[PDB]
Amino acid sequence: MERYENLFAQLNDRREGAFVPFVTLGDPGIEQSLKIIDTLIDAGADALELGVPFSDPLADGPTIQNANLRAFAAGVTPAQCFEMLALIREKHPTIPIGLLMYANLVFNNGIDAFYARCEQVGVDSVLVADVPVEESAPFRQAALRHNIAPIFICPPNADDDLLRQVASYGRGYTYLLSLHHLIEKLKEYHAAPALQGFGISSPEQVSAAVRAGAAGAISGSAIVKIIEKNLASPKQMLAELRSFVSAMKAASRA
Amino acid sequence: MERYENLFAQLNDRREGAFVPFVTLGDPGIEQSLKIIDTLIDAGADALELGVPFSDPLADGPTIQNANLRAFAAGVTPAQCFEMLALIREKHPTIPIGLLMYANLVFNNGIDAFYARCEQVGVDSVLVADVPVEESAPFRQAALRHNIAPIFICPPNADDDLLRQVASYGRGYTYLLSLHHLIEKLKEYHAAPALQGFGISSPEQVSAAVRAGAAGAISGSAIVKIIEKNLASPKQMLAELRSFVSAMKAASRA
Amino acid sequence: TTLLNPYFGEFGGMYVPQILMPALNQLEEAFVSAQKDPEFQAQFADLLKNYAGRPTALTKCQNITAGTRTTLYLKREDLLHGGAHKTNQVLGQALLAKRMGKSEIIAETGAGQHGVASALASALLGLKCRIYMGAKDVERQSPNVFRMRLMGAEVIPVHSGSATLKDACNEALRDWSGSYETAHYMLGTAAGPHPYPTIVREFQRMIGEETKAQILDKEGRLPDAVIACVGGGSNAIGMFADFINDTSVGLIGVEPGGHGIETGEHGAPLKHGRVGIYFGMKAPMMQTADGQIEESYSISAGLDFPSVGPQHAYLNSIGRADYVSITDDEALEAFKTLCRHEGIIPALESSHALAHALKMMREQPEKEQLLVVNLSGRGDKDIFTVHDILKARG
Amino acid sequence: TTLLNPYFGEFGGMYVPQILMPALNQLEEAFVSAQKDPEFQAQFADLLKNYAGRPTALTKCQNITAGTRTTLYLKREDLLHGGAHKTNQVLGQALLAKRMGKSEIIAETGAGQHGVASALASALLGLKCRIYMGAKDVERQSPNVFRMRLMGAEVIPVHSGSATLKDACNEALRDWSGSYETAHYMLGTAAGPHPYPTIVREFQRMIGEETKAQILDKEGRLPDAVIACVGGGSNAIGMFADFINDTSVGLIGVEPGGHGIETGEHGAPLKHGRVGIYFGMKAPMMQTADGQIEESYSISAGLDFPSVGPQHAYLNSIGRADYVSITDDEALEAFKTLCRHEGIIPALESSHALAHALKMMREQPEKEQLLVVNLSGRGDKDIFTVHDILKARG
Ligand SMILES: O=P(O)(O)OC[C@@H](O)[C@@H](O)c1c[nH]c2ccccc12
Ligand SMILES: O=P(O)(O)OC[C@@H](O)[C@@H](O)c1c[nH]c2ccccc12
Ligand SMILES: *Cc1c(COP(=O)(O)O)cnc(C)c1O
Ligand SMILES: *Cc1c(COP(=O)(O)O)cnc(C)c1O
Ligand code: NA
Ligand code: NA
Repeated sequence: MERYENLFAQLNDRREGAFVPFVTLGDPGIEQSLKIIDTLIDAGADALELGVPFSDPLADGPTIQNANLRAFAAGVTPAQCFEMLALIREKHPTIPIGLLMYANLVFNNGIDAFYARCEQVGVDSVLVADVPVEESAPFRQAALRHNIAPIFICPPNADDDLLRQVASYGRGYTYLLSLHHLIEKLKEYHAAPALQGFGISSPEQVSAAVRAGAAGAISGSAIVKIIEKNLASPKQMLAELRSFVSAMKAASRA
Repeated sequence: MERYENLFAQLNDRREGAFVPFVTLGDPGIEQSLKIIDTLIDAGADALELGVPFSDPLADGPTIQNANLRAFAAGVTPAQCFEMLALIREKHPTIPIGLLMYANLVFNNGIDAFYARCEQVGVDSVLVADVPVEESAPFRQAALRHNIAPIFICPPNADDDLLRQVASYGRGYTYLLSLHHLIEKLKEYHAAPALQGFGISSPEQVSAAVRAGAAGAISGSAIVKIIEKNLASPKQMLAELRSFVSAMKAASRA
Repeated sequence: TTLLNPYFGEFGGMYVPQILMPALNQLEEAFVSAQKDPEFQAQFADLLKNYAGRPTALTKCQNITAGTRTTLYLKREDLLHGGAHKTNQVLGQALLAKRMGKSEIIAETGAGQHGVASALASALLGLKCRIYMGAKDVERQSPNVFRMRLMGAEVIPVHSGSATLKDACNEALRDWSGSYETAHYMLGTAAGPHPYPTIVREFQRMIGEETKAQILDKEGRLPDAVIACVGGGSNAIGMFADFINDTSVGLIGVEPGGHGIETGEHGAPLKHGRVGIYFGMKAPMMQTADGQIEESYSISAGLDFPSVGPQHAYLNSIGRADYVSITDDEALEAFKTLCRHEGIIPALESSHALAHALKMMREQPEKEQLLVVNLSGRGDKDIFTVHDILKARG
Repeated sequence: TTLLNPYFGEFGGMYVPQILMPALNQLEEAFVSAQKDPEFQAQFADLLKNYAGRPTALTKCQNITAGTRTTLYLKREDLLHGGAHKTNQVLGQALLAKRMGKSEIIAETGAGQHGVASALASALLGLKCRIYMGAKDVERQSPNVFRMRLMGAEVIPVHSGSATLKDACNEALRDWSGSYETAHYMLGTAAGPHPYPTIVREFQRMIGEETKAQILDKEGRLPDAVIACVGGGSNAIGMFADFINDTSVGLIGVEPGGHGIETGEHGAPLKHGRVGIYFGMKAPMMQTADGQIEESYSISAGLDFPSVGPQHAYLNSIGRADYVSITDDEALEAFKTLCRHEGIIPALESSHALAHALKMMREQPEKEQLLVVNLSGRGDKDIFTVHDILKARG
């Protein structure tokens, strides 16, 4: 949690939005993934959202589905993902790191153990994609016990009761699914700062999100497409990732 | 009819049984069939039973079924069969000639017309295999109008009412299906003389039939097998037919 | 003599070799006895209800008739155990066999539905079943052949003649001639020698009886017409029988028109054949000018009987029932229409009946009429046939 | 909050992305409304009776049990329109869709029976149907794919993941997320997120209700046990539900043991899996030590759901129902036995239930017991599978 607080305070002092890339850990392999992540950070990522490959990701679109499949082709396991996370943290002490998880991988060897492992490697937040607020109690409780922010999605079809619950239960940031009024209401209820996600692929969308009152924007498919499109040239891949992240981050600045 | 009467009177004066071969007309072709028939007569056949090839002969066993199929392979039609019959009669004025028919071929162009055609070519009798006594009225009436003997089968499962009907309705000969008492009862009722048929393939069966009080014996499959077995040598075929008929006829003599 | 009339007008009779007459008289006698025997009726009813699934539904098809004044019901013999109406009368005939002390069953089959039906009834009732099938049909009907064998029936290919249904019919008779003391011949349609046309009708007549009760319940009146396909005549006579004396009810039988009557490649002997004598009966048949029996052609293997039951020929002659034909393409169109509009996959046999009802509706869409189509079987079996044709045309 | 309890003990819940919650609440609401609405009940009853063919027979199998003190009845869901019990609840769910003002249907299918069922219901009721099926299953199930298409459904192959049922399940949810305003997701078993396990049970419970009435009529008492196969749990919970409060009635669910539990190649998560969270629910599943979801193996494609309905997991936990497994070879033997002794060709799914009843009988042949096996479907579809295996062994 604390890393997000520090980030948003720092960004607010610079009248600046957060730009937050998503990638799947171990796509297209462990080594290339570690390099990808270092490149995202060097290019100006303010935080990271990181997917752990799961067999049945029913909230992931085709682009992300294929990232998981590439990661699985490389033999990537949750255990290897946690080793990756420890090293990323050891390299980069302040950048917030969030995980995008599916419930079974969290519940598998015990909800408590999962969040304890997150805390040990230096993860800051966890969004469990198939756990709605209604089912979230054990997850959010375990997360808070281990100083991990539980992240909730605030979708379009969101009514006032849901806004209030998301505001009360969430920490770190609110995942605002792709909105001015939603943003005002979340602020009114003292919700965690909003990051807009879903379909963010161009600089103007980042500036738009910040203008609308969001604290930043998350981009996944756009980033993962660059990986998909450049599998044959790892060097070209990094270059294009650098270019894209730098442009997206620049759009967040005052 | 009259030809049978004359035959049986002649054979009775010589204390002799009739031997009566069956073949399918046009098996294995028209020419070879005419030769077969002339050979049967020369070898000592007392009368002939002649099948007209029919598509669905449900009283014929496999041997006869295959004779029909050979005849059909040669394109043999009922019309060609009647041309054959006229010529056989023109060659052999006294030998009784009986047809083995299926009902549809008799009924097809009119029952009356069929028996009129039999009379024209010099046929003496007609056994309609799928017409039991119960259905026989129009057939037996038309046959008698054209001086053709209607032949009835007297099977094993024959009760006294049936014996009486067969005796009353039949002429020429009674087809006695393969019996001393049946034979006595038929004689008691003034039935047409009995010819035993079904499974007659050896000289001793002919002598047995005559000893039992039958006026003779009919043999088909045995004869037709000789045809089936010798298709490749028509000359051998005739020789073996001559040998078989001569032996069978000899067994009928006092 | 006989107990019952073997003729329907000029049509019918007992044209079998003399040796088979005792078997036919025995059967007629046992049938007449069974029909008066309340214990037989109770046993047959019990099997029909608790094993076969009677009564079958009468389904109103409202999507098909939209925008017309036709109301169309389907009598759902497709829902009967085994997927066709054939089950009704094999159960009755199997019970008769047991009443006569017979332990064995002989049956003939073409498309294989009657064979499967005979095999299932024999399995249930502890009879030894052997089935004759033309080699050409054995080749075409591996699924049905395999079903018969799973149910313990012996399947015997017939290579004689055209090696199709008529030839199996011949071989079935050949066998019974010699074994009728312990074996019953379970004929598969309302044809052949007396008493079979009568027995088969009486063991299918619940189709029409139920239809009458059901239509009175749901509509408060009788149908304007009842419509059924005609291969040999069993499903049609089973639908028709209870309505014969209801003079206001039209009875419409549909024969296969194949590629078209004018092509000569059809299976419509009643209206386009010639009266002959074959398979134990005097009836209209497919035959050459010379009197040799020929095959019926249809897209549907089940409408391949090259003649028709004598009671249909009689009902036609007196004008009580009307017979029509439907082509392969019309049947195919009706098949596709029922699947898409009602979610019912009909047998291609039954699709001929449906097609004629569809014609009655479409030809005169403001004619108010209440029609019942006998849906004689389900069409799961015809999926490959319909697939391939639709594939061959694109 | 919800109107009904989403849990059966620890099992069940609503583990879906937040965006899907309104769809689930809407559906629950519509269901609760529909269940109190006599016009809905009348309409559903009418379809079940007059279109689907309810009530289904309860058949006493006397040949199978000869020489033992077991009396065995089969509940004949094989006689239902479509050939399986799946038809019951697709009709209910289609009516719900219409009650909610939806014009479109999304369904998932494995072996294809639920897909065919969804397509037929949609055809009848004027809904636009699209069906998701794993590419591996599409390849294996051309006949069922073609049936769906004849009935006007759009069939969509799924290439993601293992390209089997679980992956179709994922893609079906993906779609509904974005289209739930006009489309209803017609889930095919008593599993997934609340309210589906409850809805599916309630729209299958006529199986058990009829069974109770029928067994009381014929035997004057309740069964000692009712036995049903368990893929996802729908036919089994439909049989069980009305007997849950009848403490004397055993409830036995049969999972596929595949090549043997010890081989790891099976489909028995309830007794041999591990509790997880997937497909919207907390339930026993087939999963790696790491928590990745795996496939169920069975000779029967229809028992391939890699988890099980939460109400079964609950009934097991409290000891109200007992769950067992049956191997491929045991199911095959039961299939062959029913065909030969009763003339009924059972689905290979249902053959698992039958096999366990046969074991109960044979193991203890002087134990007096009255058993009902839910015959969830017919096995015409399994003829090729059974043929090839029997051919491969000789
Ligand atoms: O890919 P997009 O359209 O840029 O959206 C980010 C999204 O993919 C990422 O945040 C994410 C990956 N998997 C998820 C599951 C649920 C919610 C969000 C996600
Ligand atoms: O062939 P066999 O067993 O010798 O029997 C003569 C018989 O074939 C012949 O008379 C015949 C041929 N076709 C028939 C039909 C019915 C009665 C008799 C026949
Ligand atoms: C055999 C069959 C027919 C045709 O025979 P009929 O005796 O004329 O009924 C019709 N429908 C089905 C489904 C059949 O199996
Ligand atoms: C699909 C299917 C099953 C298994 O699913 P359940 O939900 O467990 O009933 C069983 N039998 C048949 C015939 C099926 O089609
Ligand atoms: Na016909
Ligand atoms: Na399962």
